[PDB]
Amino acid sequence: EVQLQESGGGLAQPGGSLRLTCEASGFTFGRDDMAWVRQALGKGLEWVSSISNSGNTIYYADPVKGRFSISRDNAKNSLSLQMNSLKIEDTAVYFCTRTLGDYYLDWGQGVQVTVSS
Amino acid sequence: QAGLTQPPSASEAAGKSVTISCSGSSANIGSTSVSWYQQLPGTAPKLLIYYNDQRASGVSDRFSGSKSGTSASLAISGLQTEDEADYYCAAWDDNLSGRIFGGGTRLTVL
Amino acid sequence: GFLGAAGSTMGAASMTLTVQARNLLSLTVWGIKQLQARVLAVERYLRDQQLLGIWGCSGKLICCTNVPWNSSWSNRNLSEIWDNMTWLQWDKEISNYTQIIYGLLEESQNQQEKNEQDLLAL
Amino acid sequence: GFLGAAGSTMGAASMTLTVQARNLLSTVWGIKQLQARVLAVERYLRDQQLLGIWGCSGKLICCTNVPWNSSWSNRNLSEIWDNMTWLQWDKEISNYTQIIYGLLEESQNQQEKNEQDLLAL
Amino acid sequence: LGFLGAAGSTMGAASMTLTVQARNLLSTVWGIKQLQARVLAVERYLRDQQLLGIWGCSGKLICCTNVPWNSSWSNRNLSEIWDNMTWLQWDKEISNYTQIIYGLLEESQNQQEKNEQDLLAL
Amino acid sequence: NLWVTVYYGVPVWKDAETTLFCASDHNVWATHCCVPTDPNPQEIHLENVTEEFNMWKNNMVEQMHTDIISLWDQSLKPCVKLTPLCVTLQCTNVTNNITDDMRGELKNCSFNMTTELRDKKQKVYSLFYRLDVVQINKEYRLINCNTSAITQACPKVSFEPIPIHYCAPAGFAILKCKDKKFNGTGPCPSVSTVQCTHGIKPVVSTQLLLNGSLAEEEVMIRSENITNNAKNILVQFNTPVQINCTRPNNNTRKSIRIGPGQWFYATGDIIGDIRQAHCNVSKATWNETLGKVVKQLRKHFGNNTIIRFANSSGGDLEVTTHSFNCGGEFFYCNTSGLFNSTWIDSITLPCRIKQIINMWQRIGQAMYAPPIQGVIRCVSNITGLILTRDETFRPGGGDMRDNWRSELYKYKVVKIEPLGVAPTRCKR
Amino acid sequence: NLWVTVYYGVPVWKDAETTLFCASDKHNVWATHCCVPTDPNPQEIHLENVTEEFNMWKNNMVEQMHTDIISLWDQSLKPCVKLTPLCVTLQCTNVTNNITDDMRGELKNCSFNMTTELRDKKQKVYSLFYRLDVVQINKEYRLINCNTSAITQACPKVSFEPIPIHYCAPAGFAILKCKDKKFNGTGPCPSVSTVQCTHGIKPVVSTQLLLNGSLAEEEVMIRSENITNNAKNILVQFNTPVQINCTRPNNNTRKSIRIGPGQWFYATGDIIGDIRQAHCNVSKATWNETLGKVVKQLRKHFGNNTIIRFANSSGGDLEVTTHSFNCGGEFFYCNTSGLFNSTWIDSITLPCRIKQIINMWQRIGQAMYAPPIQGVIRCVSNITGLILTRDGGSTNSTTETFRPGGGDMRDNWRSELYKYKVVKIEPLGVAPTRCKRRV
Amino acid sequence: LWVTVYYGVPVWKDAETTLFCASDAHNVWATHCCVPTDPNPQEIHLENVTEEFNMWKNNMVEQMHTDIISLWDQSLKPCVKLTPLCVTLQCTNVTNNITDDMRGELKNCSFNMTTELRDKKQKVYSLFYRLDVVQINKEYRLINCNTSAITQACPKVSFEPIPIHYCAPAGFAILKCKDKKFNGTGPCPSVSTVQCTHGIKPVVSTQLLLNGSLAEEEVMIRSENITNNAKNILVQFNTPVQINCTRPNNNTRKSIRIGPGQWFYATGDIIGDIRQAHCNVSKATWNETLGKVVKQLRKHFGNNTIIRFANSSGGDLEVTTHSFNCGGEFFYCNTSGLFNSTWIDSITLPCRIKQIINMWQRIGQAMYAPPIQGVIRCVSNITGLILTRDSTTETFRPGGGDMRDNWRSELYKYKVVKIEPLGVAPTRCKRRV
Ligand SMILES: *[C@@H]1O[C@H](CO)[C@@H](O[C@@H]2O[C@H](CO)[C@@H](O)[C@H](O)[C@H]2NC(C)=O)[C@H](O)[C@H]1NC(C)=O
Ligand SMILES: *[C@@H]1O[C@H](CO)[C@@H](O[C@@H]2O[C@H](CO)[C@@H](O)[C@H](O)[C@H]2NC(C)=O)[C@H](O)[C@H]1NC(C)=O
Ligand SMILES: *[C@@H]1O[C@H](CO)[C@@H](O[C@@H]2O[C@H](CO)[C@@H](O)[C@H](O)[C@H]2NC(C)=O)[C@H](O)[C@H]1NC(C)=O
Ligand SMILES: *[C@@H]1O[C@H](CO)[C@@H](O[C@@H]2O[C@H](CO)[C@@H](O)[C@H](O)[C@H]2NC(C)=O)[C@H](O)[C@H]1NC(C)=O
Ligand SMILES: *[C@@H]1O[C@H](CO)[C@@H](O)[C@H](O)[C@H]1NC(C)=O
Ligand SMILES: *[C@@H]1O[C@H](CO)[C@@H](O)[C@H](O)[C@H]1NC(C)=O
Ligand SMILES: *[C@@H]1O[C@H](CO)[C@@H](O)[C@H](O)[C@H]1NC(C)=O
Repeated sequence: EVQLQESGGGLAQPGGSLRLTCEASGFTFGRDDMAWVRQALGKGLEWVSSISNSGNTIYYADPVKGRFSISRDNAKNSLSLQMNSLKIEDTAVYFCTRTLGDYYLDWGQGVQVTVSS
Repeated sequence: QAGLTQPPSASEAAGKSVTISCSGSSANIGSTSVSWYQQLPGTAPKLLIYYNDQRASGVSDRFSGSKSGTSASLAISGLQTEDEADYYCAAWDDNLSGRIFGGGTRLTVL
Repeated sequence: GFLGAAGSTMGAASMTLTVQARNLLSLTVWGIKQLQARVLAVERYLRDQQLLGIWGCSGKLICCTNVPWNSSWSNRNLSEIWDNMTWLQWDKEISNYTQIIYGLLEESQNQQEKNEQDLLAL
Repeated sequence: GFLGAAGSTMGAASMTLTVQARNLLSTVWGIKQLQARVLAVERYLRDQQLLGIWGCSGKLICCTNVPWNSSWSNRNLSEIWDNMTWLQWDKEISNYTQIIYGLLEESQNQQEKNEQDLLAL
Repeated sequence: LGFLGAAGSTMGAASMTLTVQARNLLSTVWGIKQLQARVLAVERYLRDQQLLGIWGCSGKLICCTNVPWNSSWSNRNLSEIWDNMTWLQWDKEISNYTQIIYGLLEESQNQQEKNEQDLLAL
Repeated sequence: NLWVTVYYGVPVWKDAETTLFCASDHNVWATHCCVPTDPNPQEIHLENVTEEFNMWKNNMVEQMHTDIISLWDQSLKPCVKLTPLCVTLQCTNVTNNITDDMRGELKNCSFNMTTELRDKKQKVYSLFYRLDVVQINKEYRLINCNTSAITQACPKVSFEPIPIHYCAPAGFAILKCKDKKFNGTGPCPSVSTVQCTHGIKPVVSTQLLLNGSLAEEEVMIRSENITNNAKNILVQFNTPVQINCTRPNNNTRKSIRIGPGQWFYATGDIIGDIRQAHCNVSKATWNETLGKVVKQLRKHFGNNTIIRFANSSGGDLEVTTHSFNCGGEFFYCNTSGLFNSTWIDSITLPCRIKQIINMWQRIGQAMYAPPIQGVIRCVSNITGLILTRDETFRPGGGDMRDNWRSELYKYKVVKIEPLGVAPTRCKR
Repeated sequence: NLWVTVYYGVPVWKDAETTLFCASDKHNVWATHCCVPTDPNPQEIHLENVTEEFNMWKNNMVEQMHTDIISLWDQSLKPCVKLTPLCVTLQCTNVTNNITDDMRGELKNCSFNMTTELRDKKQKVYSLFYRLDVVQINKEYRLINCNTSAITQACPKVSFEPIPIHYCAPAGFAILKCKDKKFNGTGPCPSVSTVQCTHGIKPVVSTQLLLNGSLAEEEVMIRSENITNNAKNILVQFNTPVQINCTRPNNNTRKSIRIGPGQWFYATGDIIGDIRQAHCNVSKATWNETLGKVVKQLRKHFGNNTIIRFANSSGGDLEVTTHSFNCGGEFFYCNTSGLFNSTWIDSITLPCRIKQIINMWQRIGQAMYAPPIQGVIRCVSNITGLILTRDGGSTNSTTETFRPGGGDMRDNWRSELYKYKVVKIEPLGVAPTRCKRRV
Repeated sequence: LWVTVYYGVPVWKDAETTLFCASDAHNVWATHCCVPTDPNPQEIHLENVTEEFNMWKNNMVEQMHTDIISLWDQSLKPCVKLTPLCVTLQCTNVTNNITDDMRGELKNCSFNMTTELRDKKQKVYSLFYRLDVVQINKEYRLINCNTSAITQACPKVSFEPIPIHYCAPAGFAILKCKDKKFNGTGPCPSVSTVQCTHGIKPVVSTQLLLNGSLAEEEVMIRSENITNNAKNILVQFNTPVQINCTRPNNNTRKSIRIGPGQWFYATGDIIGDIRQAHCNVSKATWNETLGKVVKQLRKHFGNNTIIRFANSSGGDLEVTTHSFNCGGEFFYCNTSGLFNSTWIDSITLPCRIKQIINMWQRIGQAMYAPPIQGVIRCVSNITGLILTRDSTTETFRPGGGDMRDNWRSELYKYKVVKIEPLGVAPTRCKRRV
């Protein structure tokens, strides 16, 4: 039903890091895959990364390769993203979402991440 | 910059008929399905259409759509001022392994 | 006649035992059906011959042994056994005791051979 | 020396009868070989059954109580067991094989009945 | 006792089960395999019966012959052979003389038959 | 005291099931047997022997209906398979010289057949009977293209019935029932032992029984239960009824290569008039013969019971009509004119010809009967009927084994058990 | 003086080989073949004071079982439709309706022109195939076995489900059984018995883990032809089962296509619901305990202070590399590495792949096509042993590595037949006695 | 006197039974003849036994004939069917290195053949001998397209002759005639008993008899009738004539897939010179050998008779020419150079090669012999002749004509006899009951 994205983001200076986290309720977390979608203020949506339900298959979007790392617990019904070496360009609202093949299905909340002086 | 492209605006209608469309290439729309999302300012996107033309639960008959070639479209037969949103298309891309989105089309009912 | 004695009484029918005995033991997919028929005829013949050998009756049509008749198997007298009755009827009368009798005949022969061997030793 | 006695006279040839006795019983071809083997067995057994019927079971030389009929052959013994082979003899009395065998069968049936009666006294 | 129940019994003791072992003998791809198995059981049975016939042991489980024992085949004490030893052991010790013994038994029977024919003649 | 005496050669037997062998006097029946028989065969009457016979559970019947199928499969196995023939056909009706009764029954079909070389096609044509061809929607296909492969029967193989005899294997014997008017079940007071059965022709038919033996005295009626109306009633006549059948045309056979030494035999043109097939039953013989059947049926139904005859219920021709295989052609005869009477000159029965036959009740196999050159005439004896009851009787037919149990009802297979014991006065 | 006495019925025997016949207690192949009734009263005769020599590595009963199974298999496929009209150019795209991300690219949607009832007409049909069944030609694909073998469809009505079977001696022969608990497969066995038929054996085929066999009577047994020669396999028999739960968690549709005159092809149609990966559940704690027992016993031949490590297979074709498993009518190839990653001094959930065109017996000329099984498949089975190989040895490392090498189809049967030997009965013999024939 | 029954009596009846094959210590004969013979034959001489033999009515020949055909049909049973090749061929000639004798004999053909996929086609070419290809009217087809199926022989199966010993089943024995100068019929005063025959190579040839046994002392002539011209004459030499045969080319083979798992073996380009196949018969030896044959023929024709040898009358090559299968190739040889003499340095016989063979003179099937790579050289012994006959001059021709004459010539010494051990005779003995 909900993500209750945990607001693990916040303000960071360039070069620093933030860890975003996401919960799950009404959702058998261990069965479905998941992904992160980023939206810069005033811009459209873009894919950042994704992870399969087994935790074995992981993909990243070009602009965050190397710098970002995605993982899942599967016992605590939670998901997380570690964002290293943050840049000004990464300021956006990050959204936690549940997916199925070739579409996003359950979106919710969203966390503002700001990178600035 | 979006992998897929679409018009920035579709605010040219009232009177129950507007078409929103987008396009890509054979590496994306041509080889896989297309989905559409509705975003109201201030919130997370809602799923409208998935797998080219299936309605998401909770979505009314006001919405439809189709896919052909390397392009696709969203058909809206409502256009009540309730249907005011940024609409996006998305699809799985094979070279960039992920589910990506177009720029987004802003629709305001006249 | 091959089963000509079937309606004769048991005594009279014993006069012609060779008549029945001599008539025993007489490519695609049909070859298998025919080989099976021939192999079976041989196996049945040999099984009976082996059994007579075990009882010490090999080579005889009428084999007199030393196993006493247990009247509980049949309390008919000899007039009824050897006359006024046929072999088909008799086979039914003592059908239930066939294995008992065979076991006794086998036991007797083992004892007889041991006794003969011991006598040859003296 | 399986057929070594073929040129011997009948008397001499009868001294080693075990020589011949021991040589009996010694996917399209699956069937051909099974047929060959089954036949060897059936032929063996038919002769053994016949000897059993005549009361000759277990013997190579079986002396019976059926008299010789000079009609079949009136040849002298000195003319039979010597100066003649078994191949020649077989041809000479070939025509009487069936009758001799029938007579031997009847004699055994009578002999067994007589013994069954004596064993009861 | 059972089909091979006497295997661990000594040679003398095991002579009492000879019928137990004797009576259990002679008991489209697979058409051929089954027929071959059946034919083989029959051929093996008959070869043993033929030898008993030739030696003059037909119809008997225990056959005492008139061929003397040669100590060169075995010089074991008679009490060591009949007791305190099994048939499985004996069979290896006397293995090398099997063909010789069989040949002698055959020679003896041929002489015996001639002598009997001559006695019946007189 | 008495002692056991062992006897070998005791004349006793038990009921048994074994395999009997084929024996006889390029016909497949002669090929199957390959054992000359009837050498002045013996029969031994058994005085004072009563045996129980049951024709409805006679395993000799099951063997006969297993051997015949196997022989048919072996015979068709090496013949050309007409799979190149399952093509779209372009068909029109034959109109050159048609008697009206035949209008629409015979069709002229053109098609593209494979030539010796796989690179070329040829346009050929042949005639087919309507029953062999089904419309696709002038576009037609052969009736069995959607379910089975069609094998052409080899033109050199004859299936014409030759009497065959069944013979016992050693250790077995066949007992024959000589009790005239035996009803098929229960004790038979007069029996004899035989080496082989009499010759039986392996004739296959429906509704009417052809070329069998006749009853000894009266018409005999036999049934598994009689009272259960779901069962068949077999009627054995004591006199034959002669029936004369024909396919009164002049067919030309033509040979088409369909491959490398693979020949298809097609029906070509017709010389002379095209006429309907038919069978002639003497009117005055069908009467009286049927009257005798009625006289005997009444024994189980009542002297005041009206016995009506009526035709079959309908459905597939293989059950509905009389089935006759003669001269190499397959006839389906309406036979309604023979069963229309209430029982308080000649009869002509129209027949149709069918070339693609599902001969045994199987699904994936069918055969094509090549046409028979010229004209066919058949003479045969009706020796009995297969009736059902609902009193109203109908020529229900329905089961091929009933054509043989009607001959095998007199025979039983037994196993001889020569070893036995009895008490006596002697001691070893 | 002593004389020769002839005895017939002497209880002796020799080592021998002979064809054994099958017997057992539907459309099943084993049931049809082993038509001979089983023994309703399987009497066993203890042989007092009999010592016999057994050698499982030379036991021809396994060779017979192997040959007969292959023959039965071929006779079952012999009359089925040959899918040669199917070796065509396929036009394929990926299945994309409800693919979870671990399945992406595994299942393909292929269209082609196939013969209809009439040879004059073609129809456009489509079916789904697994990636392992199809190779690219250069969206132009062909079935993987088109250039080496004919493909024969297995008949959908024929069941290969293993049924216990018993091997029985022909007359004149007997089967001796070894009852010595902890027998190592070779040498003398001090306690034996005579039987007519073997116990039931299920004709199961597997490559790494041995499934549904018998259990060791007391302790884990380790048997090998050589033990010290690293070129040989090591068979391990557990004294307790490890339960394994396998599934192919999808909803398959079977569709029938006529490809000719009564010739039907069974194709895989659309999947209803999500498309998910096949997998096997092995209890984690149970696996850790039985593996520990194996190590305790392995040390008897390797050293009490020798490090024993388990590792996955070396790689190569899936037939050897993975755990091949036949269940529910589908063919599974399970990764297995999660079971062999430990050093000795909840659940595992192994992923599995599904393949439809199978070269089952190690032959080249013929391939079998498994028709899809409609619906969803669940399997529950016992792991009763392992086929391990050793990578080198402790010689100069004081460490040894064992891998789930597999490699011989016969190893799944000799593990049941090691207790049985076939002998020939030879009833005729002679001995001296104190008697003489009186002539 | 009284009847005495004897068992083990040494008496005989003529009989026809099935003999089994046994061999000495890929090949079809080797695979079939699984039973080894015992290295030691029995050879029991029978003193004072005379038997009648008849080589022309000897059913051992019929069995050998039937079994050979059967083995061939089983051997080709699992081999690929070459039906995709019965297509229109576009053919011209092989011209690159042709001597004048091969001109027009070897053709270069191309055609459109199937591939693994049934949707694709490939253009291939191969060479064929003229005898295998006929014109359709540059449009040609294989010679058997309108008559029979063509089965490719499997390239791994060998048909090379291996000596075969025929062995009687228990209850039967084979009597052998050891009488030198035995003519094939009538009484044989010197016989012996064996269980197995000597080895006979299952050689197939026509007109000349190759690799057989030799007569013990002199050339011998045997015939069923002699007088009736309808019958053949078999001549057995007491010395061999050596013949050296070759196919002096350098072939390559290429494998073409015709379908899944199915390969066709085509004849590729010839490397080096293209030459005609031929056989070399020593001239002096041949003339000396015929001189011996003529000397013996005269016994039945007269010392004032002219014995002329001539070539065959004509007909299909199977009867017209000499033939054999050696090195895996089928040769058809002219022979006229051997039979052209009135009878009051090498002989070269030209030959031809044919790949499509109707081996058993049947309609339904024919076989295709895949080409043999490299060059073939064969050396063999001519051990006899099959002659036919038809004033003062008689004419003899190498007529050949029957497959079975290659085997009866090796089986003339053997007869199969059934042993019947039971019989009776009178004596002075009575059973005492
Ligand atoms: C293997 O175990 C897993 C769980 O570890 C089973 O999958 C489902 O897991 C979710 C939790 O993520 C539970 O809510 C479901 O109830 C489980 N399914 C079932 C049917 O119980 C998986 O099914 C097991 N696989 C096998 C073959 O047993
Ligand atoms: C076609 O034949 C080849 C060779 O037998 C098969 O295997 C391929 O071999 C090449 C080397 O020649 C390797 O590079 C490929 O990786 C092999 N392919 C695979 C899948 O392993 C090939 O699979 C056959 N194709 C068909 C459809 O039968
Ligand atoms: C693919 O997955 C979607 C989402 O689970 C399926 O859509 C649901 O279908 C059920 C059954 O008809 C409805 O009750 C739900 O309301 C649908 N829900 C959504 C979008 O939330 C869809 O049917 C699946 N497709 C296939 C072929 O199985
Ligand atoms: C086609 O069949 C004919 C026989 O019907 C084969 O033989 C030819 O027959 C004609 C008859 O007029 C003769 O003139 C020719 O000389 C014969 N040909 C040969 C080579 O002898 C013919 O060969 C067959 N062709 C094919 C390809 O099978
Ligand atoms: C049958 O009964 C009669 C008396 O009616 C009797 O004489 C005869 O012996 C009996 N049996 C046979 C086989 O004839
Ligand atoms: C059709 O009938 C006419 C008139 O009798 C006849 O002349 C003609 O020959 C017939 N056609 C055929 C093919 O027989
Ligand atoms: C043809 O003959 C010439 C002779 O000079 C030779 O060089 C050439 O290689 C030959 N062709 C082939 C294919 O060998």
